[PDB]
Amino acid sequence: CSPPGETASSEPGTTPAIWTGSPSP
Amino acid sequence: QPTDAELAEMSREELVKLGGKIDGVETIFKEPRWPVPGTKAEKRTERLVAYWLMLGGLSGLALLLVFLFWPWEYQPFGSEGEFLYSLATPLYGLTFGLSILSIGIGAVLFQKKFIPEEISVQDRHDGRSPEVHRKTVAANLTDALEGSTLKRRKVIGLSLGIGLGAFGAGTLVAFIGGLIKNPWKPVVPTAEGKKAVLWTSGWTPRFKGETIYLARATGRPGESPFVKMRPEDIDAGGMETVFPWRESDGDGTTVESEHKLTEIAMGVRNPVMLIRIKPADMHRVIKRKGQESFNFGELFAYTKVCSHLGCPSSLYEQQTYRILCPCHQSQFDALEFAKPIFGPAARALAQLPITIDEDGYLVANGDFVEPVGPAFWERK
Amino acid sequence: QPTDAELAEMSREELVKLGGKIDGVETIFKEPRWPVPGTKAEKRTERLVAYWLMLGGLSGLALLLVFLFWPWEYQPFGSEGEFLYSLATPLYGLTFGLSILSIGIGAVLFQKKFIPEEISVQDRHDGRSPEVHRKTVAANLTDALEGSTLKRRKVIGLSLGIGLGAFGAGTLVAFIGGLIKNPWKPVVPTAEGKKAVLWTSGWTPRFKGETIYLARATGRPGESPFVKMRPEDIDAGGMETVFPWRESDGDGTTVESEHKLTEIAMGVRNPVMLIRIKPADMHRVIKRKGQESFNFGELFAYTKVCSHLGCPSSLYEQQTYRILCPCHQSQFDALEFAKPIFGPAARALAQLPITIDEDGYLVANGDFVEPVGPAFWERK
Amino acid sequence: DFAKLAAAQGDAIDSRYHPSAAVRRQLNKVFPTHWSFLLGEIALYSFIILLLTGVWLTLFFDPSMAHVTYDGVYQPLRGVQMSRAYETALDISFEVRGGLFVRQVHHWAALMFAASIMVHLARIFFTGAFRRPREANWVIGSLLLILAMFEGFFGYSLPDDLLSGTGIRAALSGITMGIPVIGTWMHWALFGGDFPGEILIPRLYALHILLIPGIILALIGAHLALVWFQKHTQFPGPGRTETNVVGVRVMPVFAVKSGAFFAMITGVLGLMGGLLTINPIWNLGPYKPSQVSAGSQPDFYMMWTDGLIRLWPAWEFYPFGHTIPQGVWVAVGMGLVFALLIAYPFIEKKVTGDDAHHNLLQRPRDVPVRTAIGSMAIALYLLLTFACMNDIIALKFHISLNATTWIGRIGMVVLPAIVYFVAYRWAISLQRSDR
Amino acid sequence: DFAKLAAAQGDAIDSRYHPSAAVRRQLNKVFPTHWSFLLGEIALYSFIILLLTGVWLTLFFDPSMAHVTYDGVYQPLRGVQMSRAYETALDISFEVRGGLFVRQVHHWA
Amino acid sequence: GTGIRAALSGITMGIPVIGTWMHWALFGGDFPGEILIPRLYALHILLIPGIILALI
Ligand SMILES: CCCCCCCCCCC(=O)OC[C@H]1O[C@H](O[C@@H]2[C@H](O)[C@@H](O)[C@H](O)[C@@H](O[C@H]3O[C@H](CO[C@H]4O[C@H](CO[C@H]5O[C@H](CO)[C@@H](O)[C@H](O)[C@@H]5O[C@H]5O[C@H](CO)[C@@H](O)[C@H](O)[C@@H]5O)[C@@H](O)[C@H](O)[C@@H]4O)[C@@H](O)[C@H](O)[C@@H]3O)[C@@H]2OP(=O)(O)OC[C@@H](COC(=O)CCCCCCCC[C@H](C)CC)OC(=O)CCCCCCCCCC)[C@@H](O)[C@@H](O)[C@@H]1O
Ligand SMILES: CCCCCCCCCCC(=O)OC[C@H]1O[C@H](O[C@@H]2[C@H](O)[C@@H](O)[C@H](O)[C@@H](O[C@H]3O[C@H](CO[C@H]4O[C@H](CO[C@H]5O[C@H](CO)[C@@H](O)[C@H](O)[C@@H]5O[C@H]5O[C@H](CO)[C@@H](O)[C@H](O)[C@@H]5O)[C@@H](O)[C@H](O)[C@@H]4O)[C@@H](O)[C@H](O)[C@@H]3O)[C@@H]2OP(=O)(O)OC[C@@H](COC(=O)CCCCCCCC[C@H](C)CC)OC(=O)CCCCCCCCCC)[C@@H](O)[C@@H](O)[C@@H]1O
Ligand SMILES: CC(C)=CCC/C(C)=C/CC/C(C)=C/CC/C(C)=C/CC/C(C)=C/CC/C(C)=C/CC/C(C)=C/CC/C(C)=C/CC/C(C)=C\CC1=C(C)C(=O)c2ccccc2C1=O
Ligand SMILES: CC(C)=CCC/C(C)=C\CC/C(C)=C/CC/C(C)=C/CC/C(C)=C\CC/C(C)=C/CC/C(C)=C/CC/C(C)=C/CC/C(C)=C/CC1=C(C)C(=O)c2ccccc2C1=O
Ligand SMILES: CCCCCCCCCCCCCCCC(=O)O[C@H](COC(=O)CCCCCCC[C@@H](C)CCCCCCCCC)COP(=O)(O)O[C@H]1[C@H](O)[C@H](O)[C@@H](O)[C@@H](O)[C@@H]1O
Ligand code: HEM
Ligand code: HEM
Ligand code: HEM
Ligand SMILES: CCCCCCCCCCCCCC(=O)O[C@H](COC(=O)CCCCCCCCCCC)COP(=O)(O)O
Ligand SMILES: Cc1c(OCC(F)(F)F)ccnc1CSc1nc2ccccc2[nH]1
Ligand code: FES
Ligand code: FES
Repeated sequence: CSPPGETASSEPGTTPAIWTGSPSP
Repeated sequence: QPTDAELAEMSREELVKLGGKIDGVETIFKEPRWPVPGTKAEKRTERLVAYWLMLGGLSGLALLLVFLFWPWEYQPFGSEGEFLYSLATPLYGLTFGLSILSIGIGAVLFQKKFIPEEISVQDRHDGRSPEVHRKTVAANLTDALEGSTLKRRKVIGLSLGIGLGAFGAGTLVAFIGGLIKNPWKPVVPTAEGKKAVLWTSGWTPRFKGETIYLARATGRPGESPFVKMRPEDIDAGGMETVFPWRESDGDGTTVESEHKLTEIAMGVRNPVMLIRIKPADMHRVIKRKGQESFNFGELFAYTKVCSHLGCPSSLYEQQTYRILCPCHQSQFDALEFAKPIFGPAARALAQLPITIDEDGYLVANGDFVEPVGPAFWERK
Repeated sequence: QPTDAELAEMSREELVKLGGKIDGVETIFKEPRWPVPGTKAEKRTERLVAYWLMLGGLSGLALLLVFLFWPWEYQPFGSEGEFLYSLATPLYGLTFGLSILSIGIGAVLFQKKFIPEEISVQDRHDGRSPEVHRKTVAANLTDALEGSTLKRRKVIGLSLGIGLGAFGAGTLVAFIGGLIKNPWKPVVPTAEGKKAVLWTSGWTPRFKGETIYLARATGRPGESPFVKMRPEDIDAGGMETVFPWRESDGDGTTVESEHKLTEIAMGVRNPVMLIRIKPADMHRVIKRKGQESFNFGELFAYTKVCSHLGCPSSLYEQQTYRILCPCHQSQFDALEFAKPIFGPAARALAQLPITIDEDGYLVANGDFVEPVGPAFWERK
Repeated sequence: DFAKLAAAQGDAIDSRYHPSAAVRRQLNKVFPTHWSFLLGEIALYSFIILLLTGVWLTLFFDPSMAHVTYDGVYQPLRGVQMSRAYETALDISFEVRGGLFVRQVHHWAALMFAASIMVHLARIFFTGAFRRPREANWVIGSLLLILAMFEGFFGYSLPDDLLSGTGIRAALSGITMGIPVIGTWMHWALFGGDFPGEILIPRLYALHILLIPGIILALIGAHLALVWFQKHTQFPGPGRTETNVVGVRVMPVFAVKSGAFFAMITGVLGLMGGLLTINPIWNLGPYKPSQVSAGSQPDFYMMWTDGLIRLWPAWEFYPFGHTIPQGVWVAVGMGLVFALLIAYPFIEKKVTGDDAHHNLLQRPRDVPVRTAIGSMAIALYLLLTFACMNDIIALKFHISLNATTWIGRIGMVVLPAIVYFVAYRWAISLQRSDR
Repeated sequence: DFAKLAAAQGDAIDSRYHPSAAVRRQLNKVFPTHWSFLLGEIALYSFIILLLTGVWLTLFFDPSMAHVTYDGVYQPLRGVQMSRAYETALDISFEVRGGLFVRQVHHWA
Repeated sequence: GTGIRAALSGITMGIPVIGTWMHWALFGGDFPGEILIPRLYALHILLIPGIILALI
């Protein structure tokens, strides 16, 4: 069988935003 | 059967036959090896057997000599004593195995050239007992059961079975009750409460907004400080191995930091393979439903752990953009979200979202959207 | 010896008797426990056995239940669950022990109240075996050696004995040679070359003029377990254990620093007792030859290792000035250079020369002038 | 006089224990002298060598997984962080005199031990020695093969080198953690947590040196006792009947012959243990979860499972939000193989319909159905053994990188069928060759 | 039912091994009933219990002298440097259900 | 550990002539060493119980 949670996508990907970092301690 | 008077006058030859007859053994043919004592062939054969036995003692004495007086200490490659050291173990086995092999050879030769050849027939009393032992042993066991009156006392019989069963069930449970651990007992502190070990890895955030760096290994992972990298560190078609490293993990200078770095390398789901594909190949790239915006430019981050049985797939063909697992030879097409194309692997390698921070260092944009490593029953 | 037809017509009692006669066993007494049927005593005894078996079953079920549901995890001191945790293991033994013990009690009662009482006599037939067996077994062994022609072929017999002896000696030496180690191989770097382990300790200088501080154990793991000490830190009548520490050893923050401090702590000849004699008792001090200047005023340093068998003799009585070893009750007179005055100890404890540096920290003024610890054949 | 001393000692023994009747029966026992009957002797004799060498190795081995820094004489691994299991294994090979010789003899003895069991099993299978009344001995032996199967695997993983550690992750951990419903409960149970953990090697060390050998020794004792009292079978021939044993007595022929054969097995094992290097662990370094080597050398006493892993297609099931990975097929496959092997005589007697007493060995050509099946089983085992060296096989024809496994997939049903037909036809031809 | 199965199994055992004369000899052997004769069984039974509890202990014990830092649940020894042998011995008595009972039974045995 | 240090080490090393060679062969060097516990573990779980079982 094929894994249900594994399928290809055709929607283009966007550039991820820069990481800021929230310090908890 | 014969009285003591007969046994006094019986010779050894008849005594052997009498003893064998009681045991059911009938030696139908016994002949000495040399019918005419004094021939040269018999003397020659005797010397051959002695030579094999003497060679065992000569080799056995050599084993004692080489064990004591011979350079045995390990010598590095490219040294004066390296050649003599390489012959230490071979001489230990050459002077030991050949010493006892020759002794065994000299004994086989002795038995088939000096021990008289014989062929004896022994009557085998297989099958059932001769109906006299069967009846007596059956009566003996039946008398014990019937005499004890245990059959007709149900209150004792049922109590004995329940009492022995209850004690056995409790003892067996208590014997293996300490080797039973719940695999899904929340023990890993994560950003959202505590989760099970399998649901987490080194990339799982411990608090909201935690920064995890795609750190390279200066030397052996877990024994050398981890160093951050930038996108301008991997050439086109290159491959790099990254580990989840936090700023508070240190660089291994202190004892506490060294333990933290060792745990990072000890992680079974920690290694992640970072690959950069050439700009002339982004057109033939297929995304995954949920990981469309996980890559940063032409940089992709897939877990190094194979999805079949957990081997970290180290091999990577830059020409074909294929990831090869060295254990069972599975290829994952890095262009098509690291999906498997051949071999026993059936699930695509998990993709780690990546991005950059304000300083330009490569960081993980979040946690894996699926469990990493080999599949299990309670997966997905 | 009955026939097949006769055995089929025999009752169980006769078959048991026949089997016993064949085995040489005669049951001279055999009677049922309850010849009179329908008695209240028999039913009462039947319930008594069942009651003990029922108790065993109830306790076995209890063992199953307490092992699964009683709180078994350790609870800290002063916690609410400490009392219940302290009864976890006691409940395991009470339920398990009572279960099988009750079953054993019921089984004994069943044998003594329901299994018929019997007295059986068995003929021993011990001693010398029948002459028919002795002659036949002796002939069989004799015929093998007298017919193998091994006795009259002396070159073969000598070769086999020498070969087996040489091989046995060779394989014995090779099997045990790996365990053998030379006690006196110089492996310890000292100020005057490599020395054997037993001649050295942590106080042996590794180079001329090396400063070794009398460091005190702070009792905390890591983060400076050993720190420097001053003469004013110890009062009159006090005793403190000191260890050989160097500047290069570090504070244990670094991984290499921890290993160096671990070696100091586990050094078997390292610990030293520092005592401060009361100034009013300084006139009673008797000096040992070659050790008259080993004390810095009223501060004396003696090895903590007992000279008898190596136990730490650290029971220092301040008033009697006696050092007592807790292992075998050896007593040393601290005023008379730790000379033994009671117990199996015959040699005095070694004295460490001490002084202070420019900063006022107590340091060793050299090495021990005698080996430290238990004596051996090669000593003095 | 030596005879006077021997008579006095024999007199003293007889007066106290009276063993003359029992000893004479033991000395007069008759054993057949066929060459194929020494197959079980080699396996028994190899086990003794394993016992003696295993005791020696226990005096220098630390089974701890605690991380330590190497400080031995091996320069390439100086300063490398490893476990106590790997360092002491290095300590045996380098800083202990004769340790490398004993370590390699022990490994070579294991290979001869495992190889002899399979060869001896073939003799029992082909000659029909598993029939009544020797059906229970087949079951006891089959358990010995399974126990010796895992015993070698556990010992090979004791040094905790890079190659051995990788096998634990894939086989011991990867397959177990994917078994339906209880697979992760069996993993948290044996490993005491997640891979690698901290009780893996110590638990295997206790199992490998003490528990499994104890069960094997007990089963071997019951195995040898059964053969001694069941009066080992013989091949048909002149004077050979179903109610007699034709051969030689224990004294002085069989005792000398068996004793001298013991020396040759020890002599052969000593030669290979010294001259032939086996399992060089220093070339690979300690096991690291992030590092896996490409060029390896797995044992032939536990590779057929690896070959089945590669050849089997990536067939998985996902029933109702769950997962049944490809490793379940291999784990299930071993269950049927072990079950069929153990209960062969019961199935064999059910289809052939014969449940009679048998003491004369059956000719392999007489039964072409069983012979061909055994040849088919042997052939199927060999391809599965040779299916995991595909890395070297691939660079021989260069027609395709992935077609090597397709040879195995297609050729695991055709070649066994071909071997079955050739063996079946050969048996009939040999039957009528002299008839 | 239960009587036929015993007879069938008895014949099956006797047909393959013929242990009838030998077993009957062991069943008929006579032992004196004196109380002091049972003193050798106490040592034998203690050894068997030692084997059973000893096998259980080997599944959790790491006999290493390598120094480590305690990270178990026993607070009064948290952080104290110790060998792996002492590490797992505390783990048996604190982290394994029934380990304290088994360890105590073994040493009493 | 105190019992080992006295009984197994000091008495063994105090034996005349070969007393220190026996201590080195059993501890692998000086007390406490690094191989005593594993060797004692093997002797206690396999060898001595194995000899006892055979003798029993
Ligand atoms: C008879 C056999 C034939 C087959 C048919 C019968 C069985 C079919 C019937 C069912 C059955 O199979 O039961 C047996 C099993 O039972 C127990 O499994 C159950 C359940 O099935 C598992 O799937 C489940 O996974 C277990 O939860 C654990 O994960 C949970 C999370 O997971 C969910 O999420 C996963 C992944 O995603 C998330 O991943 C991470 C999770 O945080 C995070 O990263 C993140 O949150 C992420 O989420 C994202 O989500 C969205 C994205 O879009 C967004 O929101 C966000 O972006 C976010 O990021 C998926 O992958 C999973 O699939 C799942 O969906 C946690 O929540 C939990 O805390 C825990 O960790 C759970 O365990 P529980 O609840 O602890 O216990 C309950 C109870 C079992 O009930 C029963 O019915 C038992 C009776 C029937 C079975 C037979 C026994 C009885 C028969 C007799 C005894 C025989 C005489 O326990 C028990 O008594 C088990 C005792 C042992 C068995 C004895 C057998 C007898 C022994 C002798 C043989 C475990 O014990 C298993 O080992 C065991 O096999
Ligand atoms: C038959 C039995 C009946 C009894 C009668 C027969 C035996 C009576 C006959 C003799 C005998 O007993 O032999 C057997 C023994 O032999 C070997 O012992 C000998 C010797 O005896 C030991 O005393 C000696 O200590 C060993 O040297 C080691 O320390 C030396 C230093 O020490 C001296 O200083 C010590 C303390 O002071 C210094 O401390 C530190 C030292 O640096 C520093 O802090 C500092 O320098 C300090 O000095 C200060 O000094 C001044 C102060 O005023 C100033 O200058 C400064 O201020 C400065 O600070 C004292 O405490 C000591 O006493 C000593 O004086 C180092 O120099 C070395 O390097 C090394 O480390 C030495 O060993 P070697 O030389 O290595 O080997 C040689 C050879 C043995 O010769 C033989 O005759 C063997 C044959 C006869 C024996 C029987 C065997 C043959 C029979 C057949 C085999 C049977 C079939 O070896 C071997 O073949 C031994 C093989 C094993 C035995 C097999 C038996 C058979 C096996 C089966 C049973 C060792 O093996 C022992 O284990 C073994 O027992
Ligand atoms: C350097 C170093 C540290 C290396 C490692 C250390 C190490 C491993 C060392 C190895 C040391 C070893 C193993 C030493 C071996 C030395 C040795 C065997 C020397 C013998 C040389 C010699 C003088 C030979 C002949 C003299 C002689 C009479 C002695 C041999 C004594 C023996 C072994 C007799 C066995 C008698 C006997 C009844 C056994 C048969 C096998 C058994 C147990 C029964 C099972 C069995 C049955 C039940 C059958 O029915 C049967 C039917 C047909 C064929 C076979 C069998 C069969 O084997
Ligand atoms: C006709 C008639 C009624 C007549 C009367 C009968 C009569 C008179 C008597 C005469 C005899 C007859 C004919 C009567 C019938 C007899 C009868 C009932 C037959 C049955 C007897 C029999 C077959 C023997 C019993 C033997 C026995 C004790 C049972 C053993 C049970 C079995 C089958 C065990 C095998 C299971 C097993 C060991 C599998 C584990 C594998 C798994 C799942 C582990 C996973 C796994 C792991 C964990 C790894 O470590 C690993 C490492 C490397 C690679 C892979 C793996 C891997 O897959
Ligand atoms: C009324 C409920 C029980 C029914 C009564 C009958 C009992 C049946 C026998 C089971 C007895 C074992 C009881 C063990 C105690 C218990 O209740 O465990 C609970 C575990 O969850 C459960 O209820 C699951 C129930 C049992 C499932 C067993 C799992 C399946 C099999 C396959 C496991 C393999 C074992 C080997 C045999 C297979 C061979 C195959 C050929 C809590 O787990 P946890 O607390 O997380 O772990 C702790 C540690 O931390 C701590 O060190 C210490 O080890 C313990 O405290 C441990 O519990
Ligand atoms: C630990 C592995 C084994 C050892 C050490 C072992 C040892 C022996 C030995 C020494 C014999 C004496 C006769 C001979 O060697 O041919 C024997 C006979 C026998 N073995 Fe094995 N064996 C092992 C495994 C097996 C296996 C795997 C089987 C079958 C599955 C088996 C079944 C038998 C049978 C049936 C006999 C006697 C059959 C006959 O009387 O002809 N054994 N075994
Ligand atoms: C009975 C069948 C046995 C087999 C098939 C077997 C097989 C093996 C194998 C293949 C290894 C790895 C060898 C290597 O390091 O290269 C090994 C290691 C080991 N074996 Fe055995 N063995 C067996 C019995 C025993 C027994 C009874 C002991 C008891 C002491 C033992 C002690 C050891 C030890 C201590 C090691 C690890 C040390 C080392 O690797 O050098 N073995 N065994
Ligand atoms: C592992 C420890 C021991 C066990 C398990 C053991 C077991 C037994 C048992 C069960 C018996 C038969 C019952 C009895 O008479 O008490 C027995 C008898 C005997 N035991 Fe022990 N025993 C051990 C130690 C010893 C010791 C220390 C000695 C003497 C030093 C000894 C000498 C004997 C003797 C001479 C008999 C003869 C029995 C008799 O004639 O009554 N055993 N042993
Ligand atoms: C784990 C189970 C292993 C096998 C255990 C078997 C236990 C059941 C034994 C049944 C015996 C049948 C007795 C009988 O009357 O049937 C008899 C079977 O024939 C025999 O004589 C069998 C002799 C061999 C028995 C050896 C058994 C030893 C067991 C010792 C138990 C302490 C029938 O004889 P009958 O017609 O009544 O005169
Ligand atoms: C004599 C001896 C022994 O002999 C070794 C020989 F071979 F050299 F002779 C081996 C083992 N133990 C002993 C004695 S017991 C013992 N327990 C103690 C506990 C605390 C302090 C001291 C102790 N002393
Ligand atoms: S482990 Fe990756 S293919 Fe099997
Ligand atoms: S150890 Fe100090 S008195 Fe024996």
